[PDB]
Amino acid sequence: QAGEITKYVNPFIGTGAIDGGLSGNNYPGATSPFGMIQLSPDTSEAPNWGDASGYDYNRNTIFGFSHTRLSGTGASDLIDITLMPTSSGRTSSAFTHDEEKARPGYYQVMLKDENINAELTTTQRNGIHRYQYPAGKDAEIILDMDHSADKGSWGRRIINSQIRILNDHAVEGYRIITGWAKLRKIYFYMEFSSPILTSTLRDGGRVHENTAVINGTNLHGCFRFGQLNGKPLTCKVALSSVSMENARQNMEQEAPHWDFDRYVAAADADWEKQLGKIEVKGTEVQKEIFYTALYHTMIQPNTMSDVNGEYMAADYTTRKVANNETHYTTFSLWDTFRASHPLYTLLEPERVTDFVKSMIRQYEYYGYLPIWQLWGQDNYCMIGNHSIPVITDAILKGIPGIDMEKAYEAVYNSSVTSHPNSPFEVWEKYGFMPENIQTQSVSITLEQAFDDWCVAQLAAKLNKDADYQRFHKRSEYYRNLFHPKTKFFQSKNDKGEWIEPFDPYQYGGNGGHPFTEGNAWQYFWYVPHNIQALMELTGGTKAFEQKLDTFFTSTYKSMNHNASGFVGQYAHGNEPSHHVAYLYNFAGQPWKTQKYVSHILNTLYNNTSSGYAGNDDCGQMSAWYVFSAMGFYPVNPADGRYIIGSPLLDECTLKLAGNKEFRIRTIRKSPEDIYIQSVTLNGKKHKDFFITHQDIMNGGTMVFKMGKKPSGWGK
Amino acid sequence: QAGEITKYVNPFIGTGAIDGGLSGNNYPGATSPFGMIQLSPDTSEAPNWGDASGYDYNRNTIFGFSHTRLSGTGASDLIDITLMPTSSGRTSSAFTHDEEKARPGYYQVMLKDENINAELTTTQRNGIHRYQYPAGKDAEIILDMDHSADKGSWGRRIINSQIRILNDHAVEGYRIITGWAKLRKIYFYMEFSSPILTSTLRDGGRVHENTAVINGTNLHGCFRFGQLNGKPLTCKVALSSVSMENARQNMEQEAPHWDFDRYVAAADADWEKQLGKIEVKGTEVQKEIFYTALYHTMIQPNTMSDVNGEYMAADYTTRKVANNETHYTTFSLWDTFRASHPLYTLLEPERVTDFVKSMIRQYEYYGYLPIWQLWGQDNYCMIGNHSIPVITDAILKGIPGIDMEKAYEAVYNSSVTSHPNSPFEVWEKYGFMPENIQTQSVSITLEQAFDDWCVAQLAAKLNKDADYQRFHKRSEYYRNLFHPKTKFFQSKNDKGEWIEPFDPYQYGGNGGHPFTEGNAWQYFWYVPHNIQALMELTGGTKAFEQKLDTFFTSTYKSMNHNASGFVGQYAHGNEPSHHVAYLYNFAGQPWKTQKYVSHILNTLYNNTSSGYAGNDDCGQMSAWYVFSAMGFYPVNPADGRYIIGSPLLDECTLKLAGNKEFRIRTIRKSPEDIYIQSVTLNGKKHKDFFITHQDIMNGGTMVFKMGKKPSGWGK
Ligand SMILES: [Ca+2]
Ligand SMILES: [Ca+2]
Repeated sequence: QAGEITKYVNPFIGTGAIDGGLSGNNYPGATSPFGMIQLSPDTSEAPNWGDASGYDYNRNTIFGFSHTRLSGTGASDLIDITLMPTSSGRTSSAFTHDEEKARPGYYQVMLKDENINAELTTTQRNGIHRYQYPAGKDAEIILDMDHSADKGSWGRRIINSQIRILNDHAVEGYRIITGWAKLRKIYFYMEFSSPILTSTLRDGGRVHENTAVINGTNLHGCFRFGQLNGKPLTCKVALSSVSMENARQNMEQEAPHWDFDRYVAAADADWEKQLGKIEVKGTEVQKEIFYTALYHTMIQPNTMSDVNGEYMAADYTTRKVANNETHYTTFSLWDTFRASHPLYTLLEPERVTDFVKSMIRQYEYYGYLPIWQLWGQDNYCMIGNHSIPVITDAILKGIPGIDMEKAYEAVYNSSVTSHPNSPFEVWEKYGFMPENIQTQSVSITLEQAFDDWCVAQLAAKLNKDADYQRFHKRSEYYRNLFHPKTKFFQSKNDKGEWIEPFDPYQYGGNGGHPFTEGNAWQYFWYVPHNIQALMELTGGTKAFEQKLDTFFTSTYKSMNHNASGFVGQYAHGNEPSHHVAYLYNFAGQPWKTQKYVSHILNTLYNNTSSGYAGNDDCGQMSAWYVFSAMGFYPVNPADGRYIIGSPLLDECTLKLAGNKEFRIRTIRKSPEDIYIQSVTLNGKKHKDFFITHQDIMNGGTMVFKMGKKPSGWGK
Repeated sequence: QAGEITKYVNPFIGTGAIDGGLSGNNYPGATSPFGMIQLSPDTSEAPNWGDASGYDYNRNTIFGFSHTRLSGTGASDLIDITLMPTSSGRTSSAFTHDEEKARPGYYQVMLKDENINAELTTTQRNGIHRYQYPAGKDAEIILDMDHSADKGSWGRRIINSQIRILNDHAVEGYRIITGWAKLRKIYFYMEFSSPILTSTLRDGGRVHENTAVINGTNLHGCFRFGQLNGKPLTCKVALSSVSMENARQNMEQEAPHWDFDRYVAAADADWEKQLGKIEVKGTEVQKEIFYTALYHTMIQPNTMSDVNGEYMAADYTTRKVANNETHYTTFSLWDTFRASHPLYTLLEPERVTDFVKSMIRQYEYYGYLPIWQLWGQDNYCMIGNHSIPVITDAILKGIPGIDMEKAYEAVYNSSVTSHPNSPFEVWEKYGFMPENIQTQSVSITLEQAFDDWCVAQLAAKLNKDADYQRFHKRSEYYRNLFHPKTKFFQSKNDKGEWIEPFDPYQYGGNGGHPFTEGNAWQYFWYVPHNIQALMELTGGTKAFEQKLDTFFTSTYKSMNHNASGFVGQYAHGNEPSHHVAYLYNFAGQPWKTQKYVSHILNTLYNNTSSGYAGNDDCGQMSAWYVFSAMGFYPVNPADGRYIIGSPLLDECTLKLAGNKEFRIRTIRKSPEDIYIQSVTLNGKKHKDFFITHQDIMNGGTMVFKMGKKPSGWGK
């Protein structure tokens, strides 16, 4: 049954916002799993934070089809190498959603101004286009090398670029550009299925007719093919971070032929194998939401090395991975360490080895592990050193092919070598970040303490007992900001005094406040490695339960743009809250976890363009759905335990390595049955409120008996 | 006799200006012939156009010793990797010229604030330092990665950089920076002869004590070695355009040992072999001026490829030359095609093969040959496509190892593929550049017509007869701007009308005027490939002679900063005039050439800091002296003829390939004997006013009979 699973993915979920609500910043264009190429229309001349992927569902004009982007980020970048079909040298066109389709590996739209049909597909490193022009009209392609994310942010400018016509069917070039990533070099090689008859190249006002090459900072091409009289024009475009030669080789290996439908079909088969890793059973809407979410987790991290292994490293030099390896980038770690990376350990252990290796390369050539990585380099966005949980998690779980001593070097040195937002001599001297020395101090203290717990766990695994003590002590530094009267984590200055005045509802931004894109209410819960300690500090399990109740019911509104989708003070759009609904289990009240998780799944996710309660954040919003719908969530994303919530779907099957399955099953009378009555794992009654990574990866079956009313299970 | 020739070089010639006069923009620090490293003190925090090499003789403060620069340019760039010795973390110091020495491959200065002695030398790709601290004082080195040319020009900013301490004796890093060259990557590897005891790294206000690495845009290091108590600190620094690994390898191969005096001695031996290629006899002052000029021609073009052959190409990718090859850059072509490159065909034919190959690489990866090349890429400074005369000249003269068909491809395509300041479809449609379509139109028309003559000559050599006609016709386009009433070359618009009003004294700049850094009086003479045509147009030899007389005696003053050193309207500081004193030969009055050449040599060159009548322009001012002092000059620098002037020196011997000499000899009673009475070449009386390249390269002897009064020779 071809398209059995892929037919459920709706790439328009998360591409817009309804009224003035919240968008995922997802894109509907074609891509391949963990690919280099995201071939998609831009509905803006210059993508910005409100439409960072390049597309907005509320818009009606397409300004070209570019080949790279981020999914669900709060800042725009990439947007490289932009083609537009036309008959009269035009650069934009109207379109309607009524004449537009999208599915895994495929996008189509009718461009209405000149009645030209556009279809897109991809391979791992190539974009394939097919354009159908009216019979009797001239066929032309415009290449725009200036089109990019907004040039008024990040000091973004094109340093240099080239367009070069090699023969009548081939064009190469490149651009070097600054932005959110400090410096990116994007090389291309392009071919046409019909010969170029005439052409024009320009750089701003400087125009050159039928000229084989141009160099500059504001380049544009127009290639004219004449009357095609019903033959569609097929275009192929390969990219590289290193060279035009590599891009050409990427095309020779992955995309040598000219059969468009064959490319489309392979892309669909590829997505069917990927999405097939979790087979689910539920309503038609739930399958659409679930498979679309699973898709969003699998469109990055992005392939960066070429088919010959070469890539631009973090010291801006050209290097090569081994034959069986792939260098990846796009690591939105402040979001993705929480759920996306745990999800990859279940579904993509072979890729996780390459992700870890890619992170370690930043250490090897830049001096510390990635904080937030984009086009092979760090941009320091957000806080923490959250490569560390990801590398730790992979090693403790036994993901194969990782050099452990080298990984520990990287992790250790990243934790003792001070760098922006990590003053480690301040850290160990005070036992916290003082707000007057390091801003975002309370968020950093909580998140960094968690990173240190991870280092400790890795030290213990390698019998490095002195290191263990050092990092274990550091992991307990959250205590130094716990205020004993108010029972919030609050900021202190270097004299050890509590900053006055303090309001736990007050949102901070990305500096000038002790919290990062949230308030003290939301950050209170961030001790994922020692919830028992946190419970004790709050005044015991009963006290901790009541504080959670206040958190989930208190509707006061002070503000920050990123935090949205509210259940009291709980904002599902920002990921400090994401683990919190699972904390009622720890308090002795699992039914409350089941209640709130079910509320969020049913109420804050949907199958319209709005889709999500905030930016998808490289699929972290989606990974939350994937996990929670299956019925468990990695509260501590480095301890290899998944905390039970409430399974949404009737059944899920995880297709694992190799010949193995983890089968999740439900006994229910209706969808109102959201409370767990009991759980069985491999025939034995299951008394804990978690399952382990080993429980899943061994293969087996887990059965949930559900009911309409709270049971008493784990109570 | 060690230092027989090197003792004559005075690196302070051209480093200053006296009253408000004119400087060469030369530098006194250490370098090697055609090297990668120019290790020299900067007397400014941020070098600008008034001190573009980094040093000014009128200054009394040193702000560090950097490792790269240009010699004699009108804009600053490079200035990379800056060390400063100190005992108390200081960044600047007073010095006096009384306690400062310099000679080929060596610089020394006493830094007076803390009484520290600095000595510098180089290899091809390494800089070697030796610092002597007072006994009883702490030894420290500051590394400054922000120090550069003025950041308010060219949009210059550091994109990213690194300092990284590898062990107690080794530091690596890099910087990526924009400027006059669009994008440069400079990687380094450094070692110390004593172990680092403590250290600090910072990025702006962010300071990290005893921390092994830092990344950012404004980086500074301080390394502390303790009390050395009389042991000098030796530092070694290698560079690369590609990687830290390559830089380290450059040090392993060229500079593995720790004997400073041995490095100094090899640098001096290397310079003695180079300067020894012309052995001269004259007064002590003339030998100082001559050998210093010869030195200035040999400090660039600069080595860019590492010892493994790797280099950054003009498409910003990493490539590799063959084993026996070297990739070079720093091609100040608008100046250097005139005399410097002709000089290299006599003295450096083996290097010229590599220069030509390096130029062709820009064509291969960027689409046309270099106009003005800097750190492996074009910056378009000035006008013309003046790689073309250089490549043409080398091929016609039979410089070996140049692929001629590939070279012709590069030359041809660079002459028909339009690009900035070369609208070739405008060129062939109008038979000139119309000022209202292309500015600097008269200068471009004259200089481009000369480039086209060169292409024609190359076409004829390869029996490409259609091409010959095309480019020969183009070479005659100077005629289309010759005004028949006024007898100047003047600007026209696209309707073919002469622009009114027109003043032949009025200087233009680099746009908005039809002349480039000069007036119509100075550009009038630029038809070096058809002086007979120019003579006819002026009204015959008598008329042409009289126009030259007016040019050399008319003292009116309107203005431009670059044009200076005046003999009437003749300005020796700018190179459009440079061939003009030799034109009296063509008019039938060689004594007048001999008079004016002798005046310029004796009056506009000197052995003080001012030194030259304008910027040295990568040794073009110096190459003029070298040629003219020997007694001939390449008026047409692609026809292989050297036009006779007046020999200044008693004797010169050119030491050629191999076992061959060209011996130039004079019969004279005193230095007042400046007029040529007769000339002998290989025993036969020499009736022409030129000698050929073959006459010189075959070896032989040329004798000038001189006298106090004009003779009648060639009259
Ligand atoms: Ca978010
Ligand atoms: Ca000049």
